[PDB]
Amino acid sequence: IGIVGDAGVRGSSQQPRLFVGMILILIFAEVLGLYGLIVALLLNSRATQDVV
Amino acid sequence: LCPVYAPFFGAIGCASAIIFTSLGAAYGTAKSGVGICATCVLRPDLLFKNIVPVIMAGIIAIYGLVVSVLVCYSLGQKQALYTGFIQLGAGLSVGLSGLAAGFAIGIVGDAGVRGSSQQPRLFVGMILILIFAEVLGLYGLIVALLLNSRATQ
Amino acid sequence: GDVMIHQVIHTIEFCLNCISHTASYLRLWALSLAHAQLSSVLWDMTISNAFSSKNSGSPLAVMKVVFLFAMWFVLTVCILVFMEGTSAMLHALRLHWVEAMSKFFEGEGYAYEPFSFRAI
Amino acid sequence: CCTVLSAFGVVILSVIAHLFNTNHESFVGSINDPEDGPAVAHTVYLAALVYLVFFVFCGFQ
Amino acid sequence: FSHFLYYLVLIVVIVYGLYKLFTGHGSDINFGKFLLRTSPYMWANLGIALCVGLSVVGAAWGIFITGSSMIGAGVRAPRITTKNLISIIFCEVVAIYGLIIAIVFSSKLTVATAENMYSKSNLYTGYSLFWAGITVGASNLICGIAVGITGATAAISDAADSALFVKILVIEIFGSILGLLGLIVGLLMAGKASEFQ
Amino acid sequence: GVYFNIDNGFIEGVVRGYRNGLLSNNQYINLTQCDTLEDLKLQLSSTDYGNFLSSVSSESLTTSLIQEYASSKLYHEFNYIRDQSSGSTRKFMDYITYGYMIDNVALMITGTIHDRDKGEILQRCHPLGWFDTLPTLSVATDLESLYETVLVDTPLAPYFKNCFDTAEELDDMNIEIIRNKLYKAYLEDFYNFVTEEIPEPAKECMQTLLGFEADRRSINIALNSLQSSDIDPDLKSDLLPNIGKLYPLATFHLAQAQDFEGVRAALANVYEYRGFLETGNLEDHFYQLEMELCRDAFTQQFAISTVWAWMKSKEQEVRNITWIAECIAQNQRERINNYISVY
Amino acid sequence: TGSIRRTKVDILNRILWRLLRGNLIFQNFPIEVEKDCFIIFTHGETLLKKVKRVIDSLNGKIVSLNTRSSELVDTLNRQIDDLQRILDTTEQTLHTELLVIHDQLPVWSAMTKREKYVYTTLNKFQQESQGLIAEGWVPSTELIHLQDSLKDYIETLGSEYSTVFNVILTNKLPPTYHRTNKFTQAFQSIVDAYGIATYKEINAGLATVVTFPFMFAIMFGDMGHGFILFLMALFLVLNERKFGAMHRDEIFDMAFTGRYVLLLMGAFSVYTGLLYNDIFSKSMTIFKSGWQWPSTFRKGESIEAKKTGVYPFGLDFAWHGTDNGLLFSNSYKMKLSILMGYAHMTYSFMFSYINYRAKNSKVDIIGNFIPGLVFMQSIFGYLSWAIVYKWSKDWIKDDKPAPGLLNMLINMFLAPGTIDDQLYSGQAKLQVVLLLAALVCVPWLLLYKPLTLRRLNK
Amino acid sequence: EEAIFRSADMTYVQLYIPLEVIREVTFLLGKMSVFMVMDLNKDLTAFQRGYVNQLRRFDEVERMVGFLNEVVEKHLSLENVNDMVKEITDCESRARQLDESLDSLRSKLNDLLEQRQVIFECSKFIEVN
Repeated sequence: IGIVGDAGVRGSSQQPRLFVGMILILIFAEVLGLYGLIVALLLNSRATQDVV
Repeated sequence: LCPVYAPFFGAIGCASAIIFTSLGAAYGTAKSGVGICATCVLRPDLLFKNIVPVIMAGIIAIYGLVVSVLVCYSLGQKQALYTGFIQLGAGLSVGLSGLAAGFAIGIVGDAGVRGSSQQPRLFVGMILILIFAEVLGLYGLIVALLLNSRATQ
Repeated sequence: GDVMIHQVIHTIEFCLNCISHTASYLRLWALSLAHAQLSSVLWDMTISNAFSSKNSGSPLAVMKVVFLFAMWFVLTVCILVFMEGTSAMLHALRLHWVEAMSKFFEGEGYAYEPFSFRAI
Repeated sequence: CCTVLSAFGVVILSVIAHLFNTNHESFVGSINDPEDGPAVAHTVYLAALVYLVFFVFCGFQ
Repeated sequence: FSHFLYYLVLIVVIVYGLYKLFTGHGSDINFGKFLLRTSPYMWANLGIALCVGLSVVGAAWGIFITGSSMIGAGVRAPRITTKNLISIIFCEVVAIYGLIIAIVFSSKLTVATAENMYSKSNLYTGYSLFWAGITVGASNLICGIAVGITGATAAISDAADSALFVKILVIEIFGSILGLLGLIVGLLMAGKASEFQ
Repeated sequence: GVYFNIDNGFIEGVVRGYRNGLLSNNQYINLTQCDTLEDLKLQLSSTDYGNFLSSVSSESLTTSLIQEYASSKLYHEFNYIRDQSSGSTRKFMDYITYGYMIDNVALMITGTIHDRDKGEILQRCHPLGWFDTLPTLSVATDLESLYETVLVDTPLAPYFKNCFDTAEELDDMNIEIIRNKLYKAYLEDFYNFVTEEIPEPAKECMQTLLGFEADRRSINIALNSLQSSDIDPDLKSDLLPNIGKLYPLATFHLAQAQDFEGVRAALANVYEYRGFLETGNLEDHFYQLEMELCRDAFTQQFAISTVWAWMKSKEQEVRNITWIAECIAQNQRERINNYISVY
Repeated sequence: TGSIRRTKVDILNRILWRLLRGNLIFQNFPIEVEKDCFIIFTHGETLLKKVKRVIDSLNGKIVSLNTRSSELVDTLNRQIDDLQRILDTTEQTLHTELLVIHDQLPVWSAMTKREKYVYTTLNKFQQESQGLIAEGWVPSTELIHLQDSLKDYIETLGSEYSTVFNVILTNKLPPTYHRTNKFTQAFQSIVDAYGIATYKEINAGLATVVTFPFMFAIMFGDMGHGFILFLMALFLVLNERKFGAMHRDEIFDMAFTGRYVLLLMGAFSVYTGLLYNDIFSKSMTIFKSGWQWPSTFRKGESIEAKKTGVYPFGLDFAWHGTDNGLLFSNSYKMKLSILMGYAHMTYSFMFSYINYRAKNSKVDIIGNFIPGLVFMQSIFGYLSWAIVYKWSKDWIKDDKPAPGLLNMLINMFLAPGTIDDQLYSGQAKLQVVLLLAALVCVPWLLLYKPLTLRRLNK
Repeated sequence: EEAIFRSADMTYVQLYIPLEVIREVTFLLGKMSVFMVMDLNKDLTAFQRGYVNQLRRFDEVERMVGFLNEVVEKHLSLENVNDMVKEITDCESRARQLDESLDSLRSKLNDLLEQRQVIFECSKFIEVN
């Protein structure tokens, strides 16, 4: 997110049509952390599930 | 004779046989694809004959995939250390060989597709150099497929 | 000095190469083993899966055979012919260029290219 | 290029179906091999006919 | 950061060794019992795999060193790009050395009975195959890199003048002595080693 | 030489191929036997220059057009080698062009003091020292409004560390001071770059090739300050680079060198520059020592200093061809063999 | 208001923002080389002629209007179409001119390509006494053809000044010319890519014509892939007339120049994959097996086969689904590679003797061929003989240990005379003789020729 | 004979061509394809070769045929060569001047099409504000 967003802020001050592309690449960069969230929630759901 | 830690070496051999081979294939694809993209901005009609280094790097990863699949069909819960370390050797062989062959195909391929646009007589030269670097993955695949045949005997 | 040093280099090179080429002709076994084992483990992954005595005559069990024969045939043609026999071709080529054309072949000459209008 | 693959699909699969029909030991003779020969030959010969349909259709192209 | 880890591992090894030595238990760090009780198949298979791995990582190393400079030097003088392929060949033979030693070593790799498993001969033929795989893979590594360097110099001196390739092929010959000497030594080391019995 | 050919395998072998196109002594003697600029063009057409003056056709062919096109193909070959460079190599190629950017800055801001037109003071600029705001140096006169407007986004921006702008705008006397001081800071920075990141075989033979640039620039500053300068040594010592073989003991004596003997007795204590100021053309002594230092930089193989040693030798080749074509066009042949050939 | 290239809009924005500290409203609108528009709004004065020195420096074209945005558009569209019609006139004249040229350039080009080739060759002549002297090489078969074509041609055109055709006995190295038909041309190009042979040396592309497809087929052994390669080669051989008069790109020019190397590479691959049982990695039960399996055995247990006879042609088909079949194939193919490499090397080493005999140099024979022959044959000829002799003996009916041949050649050089497993009667004393015959040729091949070239200068 | 086992037998003959029949003998040897010439005057430079004024001519005409080959992609006795080189030059001149009066006119066309757009996109900016 950081090393895309810096270049996208550098670029979207010159070209206004690059801002939507910046948001879309940042969505693809933020869905990685969302996938890590999904894996850890599905994992934490099985932490105390029928554990003796 | 067949301990509880014995399928660690076979599972990590099946892992490394695709990991190191895909690292080598990724270097051979990326470094030789930079040369394709740099060459084909001034002479774009050489685009589909310069595609041979990434194809050979893909053949390397297929050679690693074959060993990983053939190791993971011989894994069991109660296999011996003999089977475990021979699967480990079959993984290490094709791993180091595909890694080396992919590094060599990557470093030869971009130089070859750059020299091919300046001199047209260097296409046969880069192909004949890359064929020597291709069969090094075969030279590890031979030891991997020989150690696979001695798995359960 | 130009004859004695040349004969020392010739002796070292020849006595090295008598050992170094009889072990370099073992690529005739290496690439043959590679071709035989790849053609075995491609058959075993593609069409050994398509052979089953269950659902004899079913549409799914025959489209299984059609798709696996197509996947087998394109992999044999793409790898085991074009991208394997080219390597065997180049290895039988270097066995001539080094292991055979160093026992008798001097190779210090220039080609006959005459003044010809059919080559301009 | 589909007519070449289809001609090989006629020839190779017809030979394989004949070798399953006659219980040839390079195809049936092992324990991991299928048990019934003609049951596999009946579904390989139909694939040979399917590739023959592809060979005839792409032979008029 | 790597020097920090090299110092940290060294400090932990010194503190652990001096703690184990001061408390009268210094023989518990027992490398000989480690060698006696680890499986000989580890050393054997690891030696075979590192033989055929480190021969190829030297062969492929030399192939790109004298391949990239051959293609660079062939831009102006394209009459080297086939004659000078013997410099690829000389650094490629160090992989077939490691291959034909790895197969001969893997012929000595059978199933040993558990009653005589950590015996004298079974442990000997694990040690011998391990170090005779190491001394072939490392020698072919170093030979492939040396032949690649002396072929990369030859590929540019060939494009300079045609009569220099014959003079600098001799350096590639003296560089390719090394892989054949490793080929000899790795066969002498595992010459008296028997199978696993 | 074990990690060189990863990114620099193709780059060296083409530059080593470019080295073989350097004209030898016989190919210079065959150029000194020419009678016409057309005969010199046809003699160069058999070398690796072949058909570079093909779009001229014997009528508009002057001795400056040869120097234009022979250097233009040098610049295009340098751009081809630079386009295939990556990483530390591409940065090394940029650091070469910074010294031409400094000369184009100092040539662009003298064409505005004299009010010469901006379209004709830029065709005299150097093509390798091009940055995108080079024509926009014709907007201001003083140093501060040319730095803070134009030269901040340039890579010449860290080199304005000692240029003290006392709000006197610009004469011709201080633009040379700014030029020498930018080149001083640039020689410092590029020596530290060579010492820092360039590998070891291309380090020791590049520190000598760059310390020679510093020593030649020190002697030229300390010798041109006699005639057209009246400056203090404490202000003169900010113009002499401190990386070279000549700095710690001899540039002090070149700083307080008020006479020609103050330069000559200072350069008599250094061992390889003594005798340059005694006999002969001094510029020919520096160019000869430059070529003798560039010759034995090709003899080390796996080095990125071969690019520097190639382009300075090819620039000396263009200078020798320009001197010969100046001799055979003005019909003076008393010093036609004053070329410099170590190849 | 003006035009600018699009790659300089940001640097013009930054330079005007650093010149006017703030004090501007800078826009840009893409004109649809690519370009761009700009509006500045220089709020004030005294820098208005200095903004223009920023714009005009980096090639921006200001468009001042000062009258109307609807009156200049008419006077400018009255020039766009008026100049587009001049485009449509001159480009029509261009395409009219190119019609007589596009169908004529293969004559004007082919005149110059051979006229320059005539004068480049005429530069290679002597120009001694107002007449050129052409010295150069011609094969001896074409001497009488020159003396019959040059003699008839100078007489049929008049111009009574006859030429002089001499034959000079010289000693510099002549060219080499191998007369190749369509079968041996590809092998000749393959063997001449590596090295052009010296004059009247033995051609290496005349033993290549069988050995290169056969050494290929030893590595490429399969009747299925071999028949595919033979079929796609025979497709090019039977269609060589339609493909000859055709533009070939480099890969297909490589594949069609060698349409006879691939026919042999398929034809030998079928033979050797019939020697192996490898038809798309399957076996062929053509002949009678030499191994029978037991009839009564439990399911899932490991069984061996009893040897009945030997398989007639090729490898045996009872090694297919076999656990230790790959060990036997390793032994067979390793010894196969050793013997065929030995055969190829000892066949190509006799050509050196034929070369030194044709040069009539007994010094080269006794200095290089004989010390090479009885060094090669005394070590690896002995290895290749020992493989065949181990194959000849039974070693089980004799109740003798089968010797290892790797540590036989190891122990022949390290510990001479000590034979742990005896391979033949008189082994321990014959291997010492072979070792001394091999070790005597290391000083002899190194010291015969220089010391007898030095003796022939006294 | 055939020469597939060893090379063919070369002779190094010496001709003497007079100046009356020189082009005819050279064009005969070009069609016979049997005589491999050797450069006797290696010590001479690129100039002073004797046939250099007739070779720089067909270098220039080769460049002009190359220009005619670029324009289309962009959109014998001595007298029979001497009158066809005339129609190469006379057509190269008119093709070069008509191409140089076309690209420099396309540039003048784009200099007005860029000036129309910066009026259309700056009357719109005032009509918005």
